[PDB]
Order: sequence, then structure tokens, then C-alpha cells
Amino acid sequence: LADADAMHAKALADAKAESEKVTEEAKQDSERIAAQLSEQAGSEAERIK
Amino acid sequence: RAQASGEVAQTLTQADQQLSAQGDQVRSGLESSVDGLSAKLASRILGVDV
Repeated sequence: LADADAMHAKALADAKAESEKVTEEAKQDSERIAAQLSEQAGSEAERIK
Repeated sequence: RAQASGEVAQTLTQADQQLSAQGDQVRSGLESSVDGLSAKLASRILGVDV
């Protein structure tokens, strides 16, 4: 039962760390996607001009 | 894209106005020659000076 408590705490800590890593990667990929869409917007505006 | 289309429309309308005015201007220049051009064409079809 004790080990179970330690494993639950470790699982929660690992889940928090992995959530932080996943959200960091997601923010990076979101920034890249926004940059790509903004560049595409610039290209579309140039084409219209 | 909407902003680009709007600015393209604005420049299109401005250019349309400017070109219409400038064509109205060049109309007088064209009319200045119309007579000589017509005389030359008549002479060319007749094969002799009009």
C-alpha cells in the first residue's frame, strides 16, 4: 500500500512534468503554425496586389 | 486578403479616374491630327495627293 502511495505521487509528478513538456511543445508548434499562416497571408496579399 | 483587396480596389478607382481624365485630355491631341490623317488615308486609297 505504501509503495502504491509513492507510485501515485511519482505518477502525478511525472504527469505534471510531461504536461509541462507537452504544452511547451504545443506552444512552439502553435507559434510555428501562426508564423506559416502569417507568411501565407503576406504571399496572398502580394498576389492580390 | 480583405485589406489587400480593398487597397487594390482603391488604387483601381484612383487609376480609373486619372486615366479617364488623361484620355479626355489626349482626345484633343488626337482630334488635332484627325484631319491630316484622314487626308493622308484618302490620298493613299486614291493613289494620288488628296
